[PDB]
Amino acid sequence: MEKIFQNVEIKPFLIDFSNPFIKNAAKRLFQLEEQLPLVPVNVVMDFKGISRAAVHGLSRVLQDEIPNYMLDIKPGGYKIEDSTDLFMTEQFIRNRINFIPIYAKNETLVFALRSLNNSCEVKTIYSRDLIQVAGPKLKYPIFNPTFEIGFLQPGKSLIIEDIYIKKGIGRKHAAFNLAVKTHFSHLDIEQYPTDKKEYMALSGYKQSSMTSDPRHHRLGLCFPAVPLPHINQAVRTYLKNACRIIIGRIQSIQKIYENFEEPQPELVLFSLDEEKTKAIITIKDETHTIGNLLKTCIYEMIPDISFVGYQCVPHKQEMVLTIIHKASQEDLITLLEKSIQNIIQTFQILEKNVDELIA
Amino acid sequence: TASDLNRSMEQSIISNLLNTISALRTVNTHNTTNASKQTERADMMRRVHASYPGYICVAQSADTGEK
Amino acid sequence: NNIEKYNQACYKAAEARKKGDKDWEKHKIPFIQNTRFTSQMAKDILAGTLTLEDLVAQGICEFITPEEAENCLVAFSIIELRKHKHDVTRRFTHVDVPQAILGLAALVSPYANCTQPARVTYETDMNRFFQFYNEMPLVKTIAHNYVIPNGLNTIVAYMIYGGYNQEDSVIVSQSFIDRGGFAGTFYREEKVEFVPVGTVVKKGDIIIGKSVMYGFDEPAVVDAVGLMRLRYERNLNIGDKMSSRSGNKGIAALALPTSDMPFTEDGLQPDLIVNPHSHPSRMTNGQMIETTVGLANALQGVVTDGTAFLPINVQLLSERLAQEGLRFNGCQKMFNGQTGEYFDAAIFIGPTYHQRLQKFVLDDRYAVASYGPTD
Amino acid sequence: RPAPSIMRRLPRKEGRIRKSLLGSQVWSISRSTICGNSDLHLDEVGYPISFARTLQVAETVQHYNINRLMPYFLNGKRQYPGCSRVYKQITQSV
Amino acid sequence: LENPKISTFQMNVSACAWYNADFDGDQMNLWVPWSVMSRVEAELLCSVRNWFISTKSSGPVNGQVQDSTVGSFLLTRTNTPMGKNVMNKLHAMGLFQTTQTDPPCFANYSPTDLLDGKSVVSMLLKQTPINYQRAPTWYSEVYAPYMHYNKQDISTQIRNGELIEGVLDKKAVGAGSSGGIYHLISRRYGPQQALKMIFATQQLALNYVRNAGFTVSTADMLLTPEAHQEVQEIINKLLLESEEINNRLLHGDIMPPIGLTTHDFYEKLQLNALKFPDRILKPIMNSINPETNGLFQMVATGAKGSNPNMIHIMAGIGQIEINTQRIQPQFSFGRTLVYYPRFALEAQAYGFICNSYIAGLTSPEFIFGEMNGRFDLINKALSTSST
Amino acid sequence: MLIPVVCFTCGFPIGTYAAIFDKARTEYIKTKMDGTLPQNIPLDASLQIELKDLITALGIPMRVCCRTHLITTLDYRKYY
Amino acid sequence: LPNKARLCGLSYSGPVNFPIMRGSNRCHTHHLSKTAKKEIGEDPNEPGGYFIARGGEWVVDLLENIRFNTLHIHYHTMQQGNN
Ligand SMILES: [Mg+2]
Ligand SMILES: [Zn+2]
Repeated sequence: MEKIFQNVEIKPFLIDFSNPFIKNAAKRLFQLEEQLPLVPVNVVMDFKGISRAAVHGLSRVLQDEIPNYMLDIKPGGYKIEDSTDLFMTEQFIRNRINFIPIYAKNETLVFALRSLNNSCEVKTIYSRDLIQVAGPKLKYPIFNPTFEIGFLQPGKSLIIEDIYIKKGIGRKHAAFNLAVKTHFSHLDIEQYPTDKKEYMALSGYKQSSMTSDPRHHRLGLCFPAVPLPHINQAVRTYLKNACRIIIGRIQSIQKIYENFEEPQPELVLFSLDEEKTKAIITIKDETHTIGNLLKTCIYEMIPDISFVGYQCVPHKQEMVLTIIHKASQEDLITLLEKSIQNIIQTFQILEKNVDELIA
Repeated sequence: TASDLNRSMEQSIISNLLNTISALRTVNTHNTTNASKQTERADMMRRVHASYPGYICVAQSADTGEK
Repeated sequence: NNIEKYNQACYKAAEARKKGDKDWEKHKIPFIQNTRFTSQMAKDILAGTLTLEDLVAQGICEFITPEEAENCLVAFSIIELRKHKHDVTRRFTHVDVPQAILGLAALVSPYANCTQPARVTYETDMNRFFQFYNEMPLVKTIAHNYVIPNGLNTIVAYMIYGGYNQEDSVIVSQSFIDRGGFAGTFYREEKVEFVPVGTVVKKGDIIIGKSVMYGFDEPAVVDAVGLMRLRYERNLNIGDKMSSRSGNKGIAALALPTSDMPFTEDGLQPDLIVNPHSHPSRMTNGQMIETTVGLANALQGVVTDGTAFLPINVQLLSERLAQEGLRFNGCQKMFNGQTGEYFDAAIFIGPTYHQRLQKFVLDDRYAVASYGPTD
Repeated sequence: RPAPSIMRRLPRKEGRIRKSLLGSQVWSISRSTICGNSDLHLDEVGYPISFARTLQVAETVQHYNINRLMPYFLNGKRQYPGCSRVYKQITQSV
Repeated sequence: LENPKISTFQMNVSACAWYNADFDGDQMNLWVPWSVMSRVEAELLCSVRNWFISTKSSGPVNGQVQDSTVGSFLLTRTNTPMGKNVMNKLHAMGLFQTTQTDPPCFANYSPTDLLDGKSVVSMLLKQTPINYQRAPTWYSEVYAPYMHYNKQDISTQIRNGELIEGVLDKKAVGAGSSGGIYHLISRRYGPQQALKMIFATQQLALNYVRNAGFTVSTADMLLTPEAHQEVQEIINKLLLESEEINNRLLHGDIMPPIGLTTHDFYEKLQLNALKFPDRILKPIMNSINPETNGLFQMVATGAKGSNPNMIHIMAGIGQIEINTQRIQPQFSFGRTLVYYPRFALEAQAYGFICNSYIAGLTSPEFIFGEMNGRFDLINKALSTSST
Repeated sequence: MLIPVVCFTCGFPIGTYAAIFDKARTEYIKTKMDGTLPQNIPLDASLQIELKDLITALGIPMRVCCRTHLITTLDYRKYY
Repeated sequence: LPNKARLCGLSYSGPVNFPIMRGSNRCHTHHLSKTAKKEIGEDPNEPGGYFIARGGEWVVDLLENIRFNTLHIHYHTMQQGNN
């Protein structure tokens, strides 16, 4: 009833083989006459009755801050030999291999790249040249075989022996980025025609950003690699996982909140003015996703709040959330605990809505 | 054949592609700097002269070379 | 020109004036000055059939030294020569291509005549940087037919974003740096005066060369053993200096994750965020024109020519943008990547060639602590 | 050119008086490029961690100091904030 | 800065005034006092708070610059293109969330209440009540004929710390603005409070611009075809006046006054003839929209640029003057450049540029402009060396 | 030295289609310039051929940055 | 070969019956081709024109000088004394 996530649309990016030149090149370079094993997927999703903060936080999580997988060379994997090519330095190849999008289920996979050039011409080594030395045999490819790893000058070679699957979040390193933004708009707000030249220098929305409170949004994200046979299932997992990440972070903040009345390094709440009660929460390594989301819920739960705000200073690598309200310390925590529960219910509702639509 | 000359000659010598081209196409007026007299109105010559157009590039160096 | 014919007919017309012909004007003929350069010959030069030596071989061209220049009256461009085609008051000895008054270093900058380098004020493999990725500018000049371009077309947004780009600073995106933007290897070998090749050469270590001490403070790696080559994996670092082709040197002052960068309603986000306050005084209008042209070029998938002194009409370029599907002024609707709110104003964002200057922050930083060598 | 003189050392910008007595090379000093930071107050400067580790501040241990200085001593050179040297009062050695 | 990647000293932009610095590769020296006496001396005597008021001039040294000035104007602006300059409670609170100050109380405002920028600026300024009244840099008699000025913006009045009306501008928050709000704050509460207020106001301005985005486009320097026609007409009128003087010289009707030779009198007369009529601003202002033109707002707020800059960008460069004189013939006996006859009467031959930077100069115009620039650079270098 | 594996600006995997795109672009330019068909057509003329539809056929969306990096990037194999 | 001189730190000076500028007709690289220059160890795109000595590359810049056989009538006097 009243699904927050109302409409979805999955549209993979496909190669149009009707074009003669693309078809001729693909059939010649890679003997390819059909869609690749993995394809980008553009998912356009419409949300209703949810704050902009929550939708944008989900978008941020999907872009990065969601655990993802990448191919990395273990130290000493790059074998320096006499025949090793000078141009194909370890840094260059490491970057190329790192930023190959992969869709791996098992982390215990190791690949190796043993390429030797004996022809007089320059040989190009493609991602198909990667072979699975260790780990369970792959029933389906985890990356497309068309990437250009590099090229070897005649008589040279390149050997890499330990290419394992690393895990991380895109925020710390770009190689772990998961989603590419493609669209974001508020269907709630009307728009001027921006071709008129009287509104050409404006955003196009008829409401100022400083007063508008959109509640109906359309969000579009593109996922680099997804198995073609199972596009729908992959989108379910990605969308579901982000909700889990947000819920976990909010629940950690909730743990800190409930643990008040006991010394907590993060929570620092002290009564000022004998009626107001400040409450400063410092979380290391937290981002705008939770700070912005936490500010919105409290504001919605406490319309008459004296003040609420946050500051994720880039050079402090921490998130500080400040709350001031006219109430006792105990009453303030209960309101904040209730506000946190509202997000968790919202995202729990959001998670189930995914199973209803994407199927 | 005398080899002692090479030392003095290389001492005298010591005395991306845009950089390489600019360095070689550069025309250093070192004799004039020696006559600058501790930069006593020496800059007056860095000005663009009416004879330059077509022969000496009229656009400023833009710190690409010496200060 | 045909002045000898012009003069001869001039005498005949005057004589008819003394006579009773009254048709003296019929004898007068219009003056004509025109170069022998032909559109066909221009095509041949690009095809390579016709060379300058052949041009000089015929009476089309000749070399003029600064001495002989004093005997020459030159039309600054073919436009001027045509404008005064029939004018006998001003007879030209030669006509020149206006691009000839610039060198390659200056010709690199596109739409240079639309900027004044005057306000651009600048007065007062060892150590060589190899950059992996280089791309041709979207708006290329003639200079790029003789030099390999260095730098990258970086989507740059001209906006105020948190105040970290003030005073010629720049806000780079951390993801752009990670992906390999402006990334390369810095090479430095001991040369005259071992250790295994590929060994981490930490500060205060012993590297026997044919020079054991190593105090650069930045970890290195033994590239080779003219020997003992050290290589540094140098990325783009906060404090590194980038500059557009039209001067505009700037220092990378902040790096942000892809989630914090601003994005357009179409998902486009910038690599660099240049402060709009750099333009007004410095007047690098060529940078703006390059951005405007590059938007359309990228959308159409073409690379156009922006050589200086070529005819330019900014109105027509903006109309081209409007035709392509964007706004007439080239601005888009942008959202704050941190809060997800849209800016009340459209933001001018588009590609703009950038390169990194070879002055690295890690090279000139230094700190010492209360002890060391003394005189 | 080969004229080493006692009196030639005094004059000129590179002479004794102008280079050594008036002006001096000093220890415990750092140099680096500057950048903007909107989150720093007017009277604050952002200092890199490595430089904060290279440069030191000398504190004399005392009864009021000991508790605050103990964490620095324990951290040593392993974790910031830490320390680099200690000067014993009894032994007159660092 | 505990992030291992950062390897540069970082300071607030407003601090660059003390050191005369710019983030263009400039380096600076830093040393930490390690002796108790030196630390006490540094903290009590050499704190930058003391250098807020210049010893040389006794006026302020620090203030808002560039984005901070523009953002102050935008925040205090009475009307925006969307409508009245108002914000809801959420965004009013969000303005103060990085000022590093005790946030003001919003308990009396409903989520639907609308607050104007003057209101939030006043909320911030109640910490240091000052009285201030002055006309902003926004209001200029140069622009009044060709644009509409809101009554609430033409006059700035801060009464007991409350911004009653007007727009904060370079005249009020700019660096080195004698009698500015920071000057009075320092004079009444101390230099330390002035720096804190500068930081807080800068944060307010930047936070506002965070939503009311600001940009400069190429289309901001484009003249309407009618304005282009007006500019061409003005240039043609100037050229006609120059040609009339040229005819006077041809007939010998030039009679120099006592003390000036015919050549000097002719040069002065031509120089006076070739000057923009000050009506050249009309076509520029007609084409641009003051409310949404980034370049014009930057120039008018005093954040960066000047009126001659806009005139050169849009209308035309005009006459090049070196040492208050035209391009003296130096290529040859009578010539000024290889592109002109020996004794040329046209103004184009002596350093008159009829084009505009946006329109694109021709080769000789470009050469003259570079002559002027090299002259300026040479003068600066020689001045410093002599000083 | 090669078209980047992913767009520097988005991270979109333009490197999947880089080799196919290069071959197809070479063939497309050759087909258009067959009117003359020398060994090497002038670069200035060659780069004026529109590649919007060719890129669209591959699947890359209409993203300014992705197409910019796809068409502009220099290939170290050609220059050598 | 020029790279051997660079790589080994040896001067490229020629026998004196004198450093040889690379790309000169006196150097071995004269009339060489891009494929060969790569094989020898040189960058094919380098135009030469610089001396190899002391292990580091050195390039001599063009120097301008007053014209010869020309009477340069300098009106400049002597600042020390108006003699
Ligand atoms: Mg500077
Ligand atoms: Zn992209």
